[PDB]
Amino acid sequence: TTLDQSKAWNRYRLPNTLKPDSYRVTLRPYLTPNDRGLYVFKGSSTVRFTCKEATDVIIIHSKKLNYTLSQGHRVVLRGVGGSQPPDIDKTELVEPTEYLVVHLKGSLVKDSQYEMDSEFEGELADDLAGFYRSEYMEGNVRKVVATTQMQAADARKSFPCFDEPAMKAEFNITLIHPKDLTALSNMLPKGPSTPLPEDPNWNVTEFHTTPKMSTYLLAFIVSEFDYVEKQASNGVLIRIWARPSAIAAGHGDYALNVTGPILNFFAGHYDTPYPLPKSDQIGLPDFNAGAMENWGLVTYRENSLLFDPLSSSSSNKERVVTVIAHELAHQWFGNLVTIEWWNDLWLNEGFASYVEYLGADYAEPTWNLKDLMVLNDVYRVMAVDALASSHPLSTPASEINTPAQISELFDAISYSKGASVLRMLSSFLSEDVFKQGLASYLHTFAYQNTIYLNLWDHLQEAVNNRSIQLPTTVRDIMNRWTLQMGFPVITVDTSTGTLSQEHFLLDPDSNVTRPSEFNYVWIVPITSIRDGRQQQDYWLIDVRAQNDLFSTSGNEWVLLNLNVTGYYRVNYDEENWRKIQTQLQRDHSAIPVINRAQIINDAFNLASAHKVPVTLALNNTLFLIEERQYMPWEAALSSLSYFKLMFDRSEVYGPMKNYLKKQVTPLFIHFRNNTNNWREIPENLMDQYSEVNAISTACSNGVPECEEMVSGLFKQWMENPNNNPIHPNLRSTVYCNAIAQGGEEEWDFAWEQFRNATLVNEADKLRAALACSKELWILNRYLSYTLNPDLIRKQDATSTIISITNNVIGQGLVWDFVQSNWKKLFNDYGSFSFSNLIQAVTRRFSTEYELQQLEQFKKDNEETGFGSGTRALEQALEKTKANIKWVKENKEVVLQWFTENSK
Ligand SMILES: *[C@@H]1O[C@H](CO)[C@@H](O[C@@H]2O[C@H](CO)[C@@H](O[C@@H]3O[C@H](CO[C@@H]4O[C@H](CO)[C@@H](O)[C@H](O)[C@@H]4O)[C@@H](O)[C@H](O[C@@H]4O[C@H](CO)[C@@H](O)[C@H](O)[C@@H]4O)[C@@H]3O)[C@H](O)[C@H]2NC(C)=O)[C@H](O)[C@H]1NC(C)=O
Ligand SMILES: *[C@@H]1O[C@H](CO)[C@@H](O[C@@H]2O[C@H](CO)[C@@H](O[C@@H]3O[C@H](CO[C@@H]4O[C@H](CO)[C@@H](O)[C@H](O)[C@@H]4O)[C@@H](O)[C@H](O)[C@@H]3O)[C@H](O)[C@H]2NC(C)=O)[C@H](O)[C@H]1NC(C)=O
Ligand SMILES: *[C@H]1O[C@H](CO)[C@@H](O[C@@H]2O[C@H](CO)[C@@H](O[C@@H]3O[C@H](CO[C@@H]4O[C@H](CO)[C@@H](O)[C@H](O)[C@@H]4O)[C@@H](O)[C@H](O)[C@@H]3O)[C@H](O)[C@H]2NC(C)=O)[C@H](O)[C@H]1NC(C)=O
Ligand SMILES: *[C@@H]1O[C@H](CO)[C@@H](O[C@@H]2O[C@H](CO)[C@@H](O[C@@H]3O[C@H](CO)[C@@H](O)[C@H](O)[C@@H]3O)[C@H](O)[C@H]2NC(C)=O)[C@H](O)[C@H]1NC(C)=O
Ligand SMILES: *[C@@H]1O[C@H](CO)[C@@H](O[C@@H]2O[C@H](CO)[C@@H](O)[C@H](O)[C@H]2NC(C)=O)[C@H](O)[C@H]1NC(C)=O
Ligand SMILES: *[C@@H]1O[C@H](CO)[C@@H](O[C@@H]2O[C@H](CO)[C@@H](O)[C@H](O)[C@H]2NC(C)=O)[C@H](O)[C@H]1NC(C)=O
Ligand SMILES: *[C@@H]1O[C@H](CO)[C@@H](O)[C@H](O)[C@H]1NC(C)=O
Ligand SMILES: *[C@@H]1O[C@H](CO)[C@@H](O)[C@H](O)[C@H]1NC(C)=O
Ligand SMILES: [Zn+2]
Repeated sequence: TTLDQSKAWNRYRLPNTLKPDSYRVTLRPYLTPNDRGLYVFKGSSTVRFTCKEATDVIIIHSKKLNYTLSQGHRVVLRGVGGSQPPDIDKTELVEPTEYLVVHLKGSLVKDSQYEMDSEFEGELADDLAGFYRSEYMEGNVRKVVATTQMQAADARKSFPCFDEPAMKAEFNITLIHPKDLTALSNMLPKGPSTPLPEDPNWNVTEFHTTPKMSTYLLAFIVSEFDYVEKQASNGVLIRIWARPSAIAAGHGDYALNVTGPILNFFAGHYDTPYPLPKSDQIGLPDFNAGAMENWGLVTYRENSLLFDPLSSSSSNKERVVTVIAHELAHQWFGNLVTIEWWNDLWLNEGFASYVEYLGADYAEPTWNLKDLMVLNDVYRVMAVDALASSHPLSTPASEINTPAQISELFDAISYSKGASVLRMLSSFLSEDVFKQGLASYLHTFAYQNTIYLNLWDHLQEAVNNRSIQLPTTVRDIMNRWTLQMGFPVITVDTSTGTLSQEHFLLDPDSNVTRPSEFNYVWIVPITSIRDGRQQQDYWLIDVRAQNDLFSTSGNEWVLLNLNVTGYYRVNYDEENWRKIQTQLQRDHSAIPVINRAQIINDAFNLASAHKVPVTLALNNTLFLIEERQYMPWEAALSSLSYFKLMFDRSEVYGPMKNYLKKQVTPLFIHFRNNTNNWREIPENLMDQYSEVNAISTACSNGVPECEEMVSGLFKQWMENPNNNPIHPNLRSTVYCNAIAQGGEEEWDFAWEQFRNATLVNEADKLRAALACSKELWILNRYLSYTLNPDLIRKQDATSTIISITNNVIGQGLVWDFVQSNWKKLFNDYGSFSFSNLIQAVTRRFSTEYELQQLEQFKKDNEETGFGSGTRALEQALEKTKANIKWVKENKEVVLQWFTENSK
């Protein structure tokens, strides 16, 4: 499986002998099939490169490209500035390393430039890689758009190139396309699209030269899309593309309104202007990758770019602002200054995942979006990073070579832990000094490439220049958070005022085998409060220490990690927990809203880790009966979802629902009178989210008044279908519960609304809600639909199946389905997420019978692998073993607790 490593063309990393300067690329997509039923694109290119060290071979990336021979060879070599290229000996293609290899009869000379001409063609496949095709239905008409996805190593699939991020170059892009179609790229066209002289049916669009940039950020799109535009004061043209009908109705308007302000924010937050003449953002009906930050032409999944104020919810709105903010952040951080190699992906994706909140907050200052990062990124990644199977943020460059190894880095660790760690960094340094660090870093390395130590250097300079006191260097502090996996749990003893830290692990029976330089002790910044008042900062530099900041006497209490800015969990002594609970009972508002969620989330997590009694966590939810903020409720609901997954098929679920029924009812009554009987929605975003959770928790836990009103609204809709009386914020929870309470009539109505849907946001809500039927035959019939591309789009297959197994009645149904035709499923679905299916179907597993079924599932499907889901299967087995143990230990205690507190 390994080729001769002594040969440069058998090594995954490019050699350092040749460095490109300028490319010219002409592409011509054919949007109709040929004789072999293949969509093909024709291409021609020229790469001008500099010989940095004398070499007798040209090694360049090439993937699935078929070359037209010219002058006897795959390629033609020319000189520039009087250089004399050697004759070509022969060319070959090396598939594993994805190289075009041009062997020369002599050596290129050092410092001299050369040009290589190539003429080729490739498949315009339905594969979402390189230059590919995307198909959607515009009514009964089948539309085809040629578009691109280069990240991380697929630029080489559209034209031959030195396809590594630090091989920056300039690109002259020309698109040959049908007459009535718009061509788009990174830069603006040099002029109006002109007819191809050989065939007026085609047009030629030549784009201006790009600045120095990485191949993975290139973009070519040919479509019949329309646009809304808006020109900013500083000259930057802002355009937004989508299907003509979607833009005609104004669904691109909101994205347009926020793009300007977001670009303005980043211009100031970075202290460098927007480096491009324009900003294109395009919404594609099909785009599994979510969004790609191509420089000047950012591609989005349609349902994340388009917005309809008459049917899209606030979450839909929040989705748009935050995603746009993320990708636009890359237009400086990532595109202007690019990573040296893929092992530093966490710095790029982590930074954008963090500042997406800052940008979006600028566009919508009334929302307080920044507060949501703790739930969305911090606690999300903490579930995965608290496992023995996690990995450090940073990876040695030499360990990331193959395309598969690169793809594995695009995970929750890189994004969410990357964001969390950087937010913590911007916290213990002043944000102002963090900004100052950013500014110099950007200016210094513009149009170039960096490793993460470069950013550390510039931040360190800002620290010295601003005279910010730290326990040690920025480098040494951050090493604790990048070189080793996981995060600490800080246990506080408020009697002695001593702090203690250790590697936090969700599984009490975990087996960490990955060694660490520091042996899992961190240098950690501690912000804290006492009786609502914030104290002086502290630095924990050892396993254990003492300070009077964490000592208490009498009725006073303390709390660590203000607003959860630090990437760690906190535990307290029994005495301190009691005072905090008493504070929550007396006046919970005295504790920051984020920290109220912390108290709950940490407690439930520490409970699973055998660090607090499970009854403690449950006690930390008692105050929720008078809690009206969204965040603390959401945190408890998220943690109790595990309890639901463990107990919703047992005797425990009864008292559990009765408890949640007791806690949420006053909140439900409140919103009922607050919104004046659901006539209005709150003006504050959090309150809007809070109301939705209240209604959602009320109905699923059996409060009568909620059940009556959701089915009442839905029947009212069934009578006025073209006049949906249900506010968008409430649609998912109302559709679902009404479908659950009703039967065939409701389901068929919802199904027809889904089939006729012209708004993707609405169709997504219907798809999920349809899985809420309590009729087994209906769910069974729905299951058969999920594999039919005419009924359910393949990109929505897994999620629709997943939504079905979320239903208790669908659990055994889907699990039987997975066991029955896995062999047919692994063959006849590509990009079907077996990983998510395996995880979703095994979440409920808590018995020895389920484990043995899963153990047999693995054995029965040995010779036919599990592919991308192979890893999820091993984690499901370990999780199942953990669940069996947890259930047998907490079943009695939890049943008793829910019973006592349901009265
Ligand atoms: C991708 O696209 C870029 C941008 O268009 C191309 O770069 C251009 O390439 C042109 C063709 O070689 C260049 O034209 C030449 O410019 C020479 C002057 O060079 C200076 O360039 C700097 C900027 O780098 C300016 O500040 C100076 O003011 C000058 O413009 C001329 O001397 C040269 O002379 C011509 O030679 C031709 C040869 O046939 C004669 O026919 C003609 O009569 C005339 O004597 C010529 O005009 C151009 O400078 C250059 N533009 C820039 C800004 O770099 C890349 O070549 C493209 N890449 C690929 C691989 O195709
Ligand atoms: C650049 O060159 C590469 C390498 O040659 C091309 O890749 C090749 O693509 C073809 C599809 O056109 C693959 O062919 C196979 O097709 C069968 C199914 O179709 C079959 O058609 C033949 C007649 O040609 C019949 O005799 C058979 O009964 C059958 O109907 C399918 O079973 C295979 O899975 C495969 O798709 C071929 O495998 C593939 N070659 C390699 C080695 O990758 C590529 O198309 C070309 N690019 C362009 C732009 O044409
Ligand atoms: C969170 O921590 C625990 C969670 O359970 C709570 O402790 C509970 O506090 C109440 C306070 O009223 C205790 O009630 C007491 O119970 C005794 C009798 O003991 C009982 O005996 C029967 C058998 O006869 C057992 O089945 C019970 O388990 C219990 O041992 C009775 O005289 C009074 O009702 C007395 O108040 C309750 O026992 C206790 N739960 C436990 C430990 O089982 C705690 O309050 C809560 N903290 C909060 C509210 O924030
Ligand atoms: C995208 O941004 C545009 C531009 O701001 C928004 O359009 C504008 O929306 C406002 C608020 O509804 C409208 O204000 C109105 O002004 C009139 C006076 O002209 C006043 O009588 C009304 O009471 C109201 O306040 C304004 O007409 C409108 N401007 C344009 C260009 O039509 C739009 O709302 C934004 N779109 C989205 C979905 O965010
Ligand atoms: C492709 O080229 C043709 C010919 O230049 C363009 O057709 C012109 O389009 C403009 C704007 O719509 C019309 O006002 C002219 O009458 C057309 N010129 C003719 C008839 O020769 C066409 O616009 C180009 N396609 C694109 C991408 O717009
Ligand atoms: C902790 O986070 C809270 C938000 O959960 C912050 O409270 C906001 O602070 C900003 C400062 O500009 C005010 O404009 C907002 O009105 C506050 N929101 C609310 C609803 O209180 C708070 O600043 C943070 N505390 C610290 C010091 O870290
Ligand atoms: C940086 O700090 C130094 C003093 O430490 C001083 O020159 C001035 O305050 C700042 N200006 C720069 C960038 O030198
Ligand atoms: C969907 O739209 C078509 C075209 O108007 C119509 O015939 C059909 O009844 C619609 N389906 C329903 C029942 O919503
Ligand atoms: Zn990103």
